[PDB]
Amino acid sequence: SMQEEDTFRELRIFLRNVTHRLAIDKRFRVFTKPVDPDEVPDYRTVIKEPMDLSSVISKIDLHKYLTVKDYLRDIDLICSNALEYNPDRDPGDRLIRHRACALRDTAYAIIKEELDEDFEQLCEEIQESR
Ligand SMILES: COCCN1C(=O)N[C@@](CCO)(Cc2ccc(F)cc2)C1=O
Repeated sequence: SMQEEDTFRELRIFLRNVTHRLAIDKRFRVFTKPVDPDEVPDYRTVIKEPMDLSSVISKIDLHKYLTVKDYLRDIDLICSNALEYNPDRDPGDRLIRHRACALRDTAYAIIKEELDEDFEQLCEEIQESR
């Protein structure tokens, strides 16, 4: 229905706002663009499913996310890709892992504080019905 399409547009507007707040945070600058194959050719071979905040904005605009649960899976992937590719005892690696964990924790805390559980439940029920 038109009503359900309005509900999904509402969800996309909220997801664009959360993603913009993460992308302007100086800590998360490394997560704002895909890894440049020139600089890191080792990456696309170690990392099977690359994800960054620019690509998240792309997935929202293409209607790939119908639930907050769907969105958070891609946040979790940004974080899990950084921890798996930078596991070394080495300050540079420790710094990116701390920032990746802070990105994940921030996104979960915004959604916990701001979004009503009944709105997510609604978005899920429309998804399941299709
Ligand atoms: C927006 O769509 C979901 C409906 N909704 C919520 O889930 N929490 C609030 C308030 C509780 O009523 C607040 C809020 C407003 C705008 C948002 F983008 C996000 C959250 C709300 O208005």
